[PDB]
Amino acid sequence: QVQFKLVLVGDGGTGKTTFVKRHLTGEFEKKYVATLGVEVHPLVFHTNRGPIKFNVWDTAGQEKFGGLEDGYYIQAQCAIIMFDVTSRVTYKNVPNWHRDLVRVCENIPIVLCGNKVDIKDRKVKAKSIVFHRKKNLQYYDISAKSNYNFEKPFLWLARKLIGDPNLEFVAMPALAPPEVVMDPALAAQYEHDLEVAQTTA
Ligand SMILES: Nc1nc2c(ncn2[C@@H]2O[C@H](COP(=O)(O)OP(=O)(O)O)[C@@H](O)[C@H]2O)c(=O)[nH]1
Ligand SMILES: [Mg+2]
Repeated sequence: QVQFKLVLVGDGGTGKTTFVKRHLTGEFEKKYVATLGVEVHPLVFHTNRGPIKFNVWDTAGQEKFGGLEDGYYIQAQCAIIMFDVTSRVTYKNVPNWHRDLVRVCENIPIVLCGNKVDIKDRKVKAKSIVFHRKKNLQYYDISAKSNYNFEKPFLWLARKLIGDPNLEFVAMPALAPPEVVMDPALAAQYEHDLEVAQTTA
């Protein structure tokens, strides 16, 4: 099978568990591995070139108590580092998560996601999101509770791993129905503001 270990990391409380859980089959088929303090969710996605399975590793909360063991990171073939757009500290801690990860796994494709963009009161705006630039990471705004941009990180990663820049998803996996509305106007403003921030580089 055409699988990839994906490591999902970032501060406690940023929405990691909530985000992996959108993918309903992935949630139903998860596998808990107590030796490592993890739930591995098999998130299958279907591309114009067939299926790709991301085995997403979700913590059991130990990130609140400290850093993650070598256990968690080894063999990762990709990753998502998450922060909370309503907390500057969580963004401020991004560099530390990236450093812990690349320590074990040097040349991985990584996406950075700013979560909870459904919240009107946004603290970490596009202009302040610079970490990913010099590190060659993709960035996406995300709202786990509304599925907003759910696919984006996975689609960019599938492209890097398969080596097809044109890959697309032919159908979406069944997702948990949006629990909160993502205001369409905020989405439009934010996507552009990222594009405006990128041209100051
Ligand atoms: N509105 C909103 N709240 C969110 C979102 N993602 C997470 N939260 C809230 O953030 C808290 C932490 O979420 P959790 O998924 O357990 O995160 P984790 O500790 O990083 O794995 C809970 O109150 C979530 O419901 C999001 O997309 N929108
Ligand atoms: Mg969690």
